[PDB]
Amino acid sequence: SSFSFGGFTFKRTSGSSIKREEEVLTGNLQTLKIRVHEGYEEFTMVGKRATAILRKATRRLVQLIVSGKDEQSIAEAIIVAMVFSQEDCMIKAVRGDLNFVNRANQRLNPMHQLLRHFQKDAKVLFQNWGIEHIDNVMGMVGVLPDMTPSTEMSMRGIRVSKM
Ligand SMILES: CN1CN([C@@H]2O[C@H](COP(=O)(O)OP(=O)(O)OP(=O)(O)O)[C@@H](O)[C@H]2O)c2nc(N)[nH]c(=O)c21
Ligand SMILES: O=C1c2ccc(S(=O)(=O)O)cc2C(=O)c2ccc(S(=O)(=O)O)cc21
Ligand SMILES: O=C1c2ccc(S(=O)(=O)O)cc2C(=O)c2ccc(S(=O)(=O)O)cc21
Repeated sequence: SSFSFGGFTFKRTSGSSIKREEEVLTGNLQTLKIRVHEGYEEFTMVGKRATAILRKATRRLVQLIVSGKDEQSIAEAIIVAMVFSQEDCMIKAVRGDLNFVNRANQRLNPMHQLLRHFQKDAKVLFQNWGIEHIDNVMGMVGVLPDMTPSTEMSMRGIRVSKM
């Protein structure tokens, strides 16, 4: 399967899923209804400024390896992937209310609301995702919550690759 989300063409390379409508609670205890894809899947994300390779289990990002033009372009893809993954820590990183009433937001489903929320500011999302020690595996660097490259540590599951 092939589809678009957040400016990225996703192509499924492995795995399969069944979709199911589900409720989640934000960090502000707001209920959002999202369509959850159940099953382990692997995708290539093709964007105009970044490309990535995404592994996900149900509502869990397992791994993201991102290549791109620069910090912003690569963060853009990291944010898209984190939202797409539908992980609870991404949803718990929403600390205030999401506005479904105002006219400019009527086009947006909860998934696109979340995306927009993290595009405006990814700080809380990145801080609360979690961190891990990494290996010196080559071409690949870790990236810290402030998007600084690291050879020791990285946001959980996330690697930045050289072009
Ligand atoms: C989390 N997602 C989302 N997604 C696909 O990404 C596209 C983006 O749409 P979406 O806004 O998440 O949901 P969608 O089903 O289209 O609309 P809605 O739920 O508002 O009725 C859709 O084609 C959707 O099927 C996915 N596709 C696969 N294969 N696996 C997944 O985990 C996911
Ligand atoms: O808070 C929401 C809301 C929450 C979740 C979804 S859903 O995720 O599309 O099911 C959708 C919505 C809404 O569409 C909506 C419309 C009107 C109000 S109200 O004016 O605060 O009563 C709240 C909301
Ligand atoms: O094997 C790779 C490698 C393979 C594929 C890509 S890709 O272009 O992103 O697919 C990228 C890469 C790399 O960026 C890279 C960097 C450094 C080494 S090293 O000389 O063994 O240190 C190997 C590699």
